[PDB]
Amino acid sequence: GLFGAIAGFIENGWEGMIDGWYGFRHQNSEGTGQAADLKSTQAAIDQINGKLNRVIEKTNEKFHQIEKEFSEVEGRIQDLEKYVEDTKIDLWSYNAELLVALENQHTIDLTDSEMNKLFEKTGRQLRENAEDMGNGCFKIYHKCDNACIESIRNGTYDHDVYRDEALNNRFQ
Amino acid sequence: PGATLCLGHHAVPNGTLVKTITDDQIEVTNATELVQSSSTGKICNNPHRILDGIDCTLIDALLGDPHCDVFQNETWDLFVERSKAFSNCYPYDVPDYASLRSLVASSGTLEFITEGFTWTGVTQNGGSNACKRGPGSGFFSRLNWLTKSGSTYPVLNVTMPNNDNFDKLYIWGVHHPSTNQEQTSLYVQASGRVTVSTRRSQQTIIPNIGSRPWVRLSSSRISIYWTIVKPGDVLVINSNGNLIAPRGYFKMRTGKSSIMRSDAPIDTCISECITPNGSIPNDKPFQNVNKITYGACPKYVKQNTLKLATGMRNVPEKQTR
Ligand SMILES: CC(=O)N[C@@H]1[C@@H](O)[C@H](O[C@@H]2O[C@H](CO[C@]3(C(=O)O)C[C@H](O)[C@@H](NC(C)=O)[C@H]([C@H](O)[C@H](O)CO)O3)[C@H](O)[C@H](O)[C@H]2O)[C@@H](CO)O[C@H]1O
Ligand SMILES: *[C@@H]1O[C@H](CO)[C@@H](O[C@@H]2O[C@H](CO)[C@@H](O[C@@H]3O[C@H](CO)[C@@H](O)[C@H](O)[C@@H]3O)[C@H](O)[C@H]2NC(C)=O)[C@H](O)[C@H]1NC(C)=O
Ligand SMILES: *[C@@H]1O[C@H](CO)[C@@H](O[C@@H]2O[C@H](CO)[C@@H](O)[C@H](O)[C@H]2NC(C)=O)[C@H](O)[C@H]1NC(C)=O
Ligand SMILES: *[C@@H]1O[C@H](CO)[C@@H](O)[C@H](O)[C@H]1NC(C)=O
Ligand SMILES: *[C@@H]1O[C@H](CO)[C@@H](O)[C@H](O)[C@H]1NC(C)=O
Repeated sequence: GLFGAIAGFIENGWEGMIDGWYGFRHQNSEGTGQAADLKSTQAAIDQINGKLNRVIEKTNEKFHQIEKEFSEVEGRIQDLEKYVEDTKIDLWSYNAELLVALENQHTIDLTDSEMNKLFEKTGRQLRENAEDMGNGCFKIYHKCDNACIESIRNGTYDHDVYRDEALNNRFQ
Repeated sequence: PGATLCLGHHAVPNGTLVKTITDDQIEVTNATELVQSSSTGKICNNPHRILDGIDCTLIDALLGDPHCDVFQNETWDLFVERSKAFSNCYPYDVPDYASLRSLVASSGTLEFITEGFTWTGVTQNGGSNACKRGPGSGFFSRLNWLTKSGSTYPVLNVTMPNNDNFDKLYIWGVHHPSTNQEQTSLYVQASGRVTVSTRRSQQTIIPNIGSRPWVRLSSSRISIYWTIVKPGDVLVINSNGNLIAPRGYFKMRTGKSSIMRSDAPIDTCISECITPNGSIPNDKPFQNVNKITYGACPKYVKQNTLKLATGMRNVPEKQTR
């Protein structure tokens, strides 16, 4: 995809994450753990629900039309009736093919985008107290107990608290 | 010793392949089908008024073939013609059959209003053993076969004005005898003629004497014609022989009515969309069941499947086996 996260700098997905679409894995002093991010998960789902409801919007009701099967050979008039229907069907078949192609390219790009948005947001929270390893993982340069990890995940992490501790570990 | 925080996304064991701008097949976590490719095989009886033609074409119900008498004055949103239908009255053709069938199908009704036409100096209510009605000879219920009275068939000249505020549809015909003997025996004159006119249009039909193939006891034929008379206009019928007269007119409507060829049984259910294969759901935007549809239907396309991705790219962890 256009952002290079999913199937890009993030090596693979997590079959283990069953409670969300995007999220966090950590290792700290207390062990390892996993948690889904709800906001990014919901942003993707809402956008996909949006396009689904646009696509499945019932928009044509037709009653008396032209005949489309014929028991007798007739020539000119029947040739035109068939050609009209065959022309229509081909155009609709093309629209359908293009629609899914565009929709699916975009769906992949927007999911890739949402992964990237979460990553950049996290990077910005951590300010100078962490570094991008380049594989979707931040090395945090300080003691980050489960309270501290959950602070990053639920958006309350104050970087000034750990800045001195972290800056020292980074450049020493 | 500090800490690591990894960002990531889900994956699933069983993904689906979809098409994109760049890939004809690529794997996502989920997708949903946009093409309806199946039917129950049954036509739902709601919400459209379905009329099963059973043994009858719409045209035979219109004309009043006796085994189609049960269709008198019927109405429909969708008239369904069955492959088992048969004619069992006097043999006939309709020049522009397809148009008469279309306009009646679209009108959505066979409501017939009898009018007191005065046919001076001819015999009325002619019948044939080709068209039995009970034990004896009979005829199309809506047509009146006129033949000589005594030894004369005079010039028939009649009028029926339309002083209603709706259009009248008149169905009439012309008898084509097989022999000159038959022609003169029924109509006296050696060559008949039927002229049916309004202020704006006219139709003149000359009969044609000659054998056609034997159908239900007769080498003769009747040809069926129609004339619409608008409010303020007037019907005139002029003939010196071979007229198959109307007994009245059919009421015309405009609306959502149509006709479909299908052998699907009618069942008790609710479906907006009807195909000859049966009813289909309309939750999907496209369908591959049949290009013939009636109602609120997905649009017919050639593909039997199109998958809309409903999730991200599915990337399993590189496996060791
Ligand atoms: C009208 C008349 O005088 N008819 C005599 C015929 O009945 C008779 O013989 C047979 O006619 C057979 C077909 O018959 C009918 C019919 O059922 O179709 C008898 C109807 O009453 C008559 N209807 C009217 C309104 O006249 C009808 C009509 O003439 C024709 O259908 C016109 O196409 O004919 C069958 O063909 C037999 O092969 C035939 O022997 C004939 C011959 O004796 O005499 C007629 O006087
Ligand atoms: C065959 O039947 C038709 C239908 O009735 C006859 O048409 C009628 O013919 C008369 C003239 O012979 C028309 O009369 C005229 O009417 C106006 C009024 O608008 C009047 O001011 C004139 O002085 C004139 O008398 C009449 O309108 C007409 N009717 C229709 C409905 O067209 C026809 O004459 C008959 N022919 C035969 C040979 O029987
Ligand atoms: C719906 O019915 C039509 C026929 O009424 C089916 O199409 C026919 O079947 C095969 C192709 O699958 C061909 O040999 C015929 O010539 C087809 N006829 C026409 C007119 O196209 C169609 O497959 C049916 N579909 C379903 C889902 O039942
Ligand atoms: C995936 O989509 C299907 C329809 O194709 C739907 O029935 C199902 O609920 C969805 N599955 C998941 C795991 O979201
Ligand atoms: C058909 O309907 C008309 C009124 O619309 C009525 O005059 C006629 O008797 C009806 N015939 C039958 C057989 O129901």
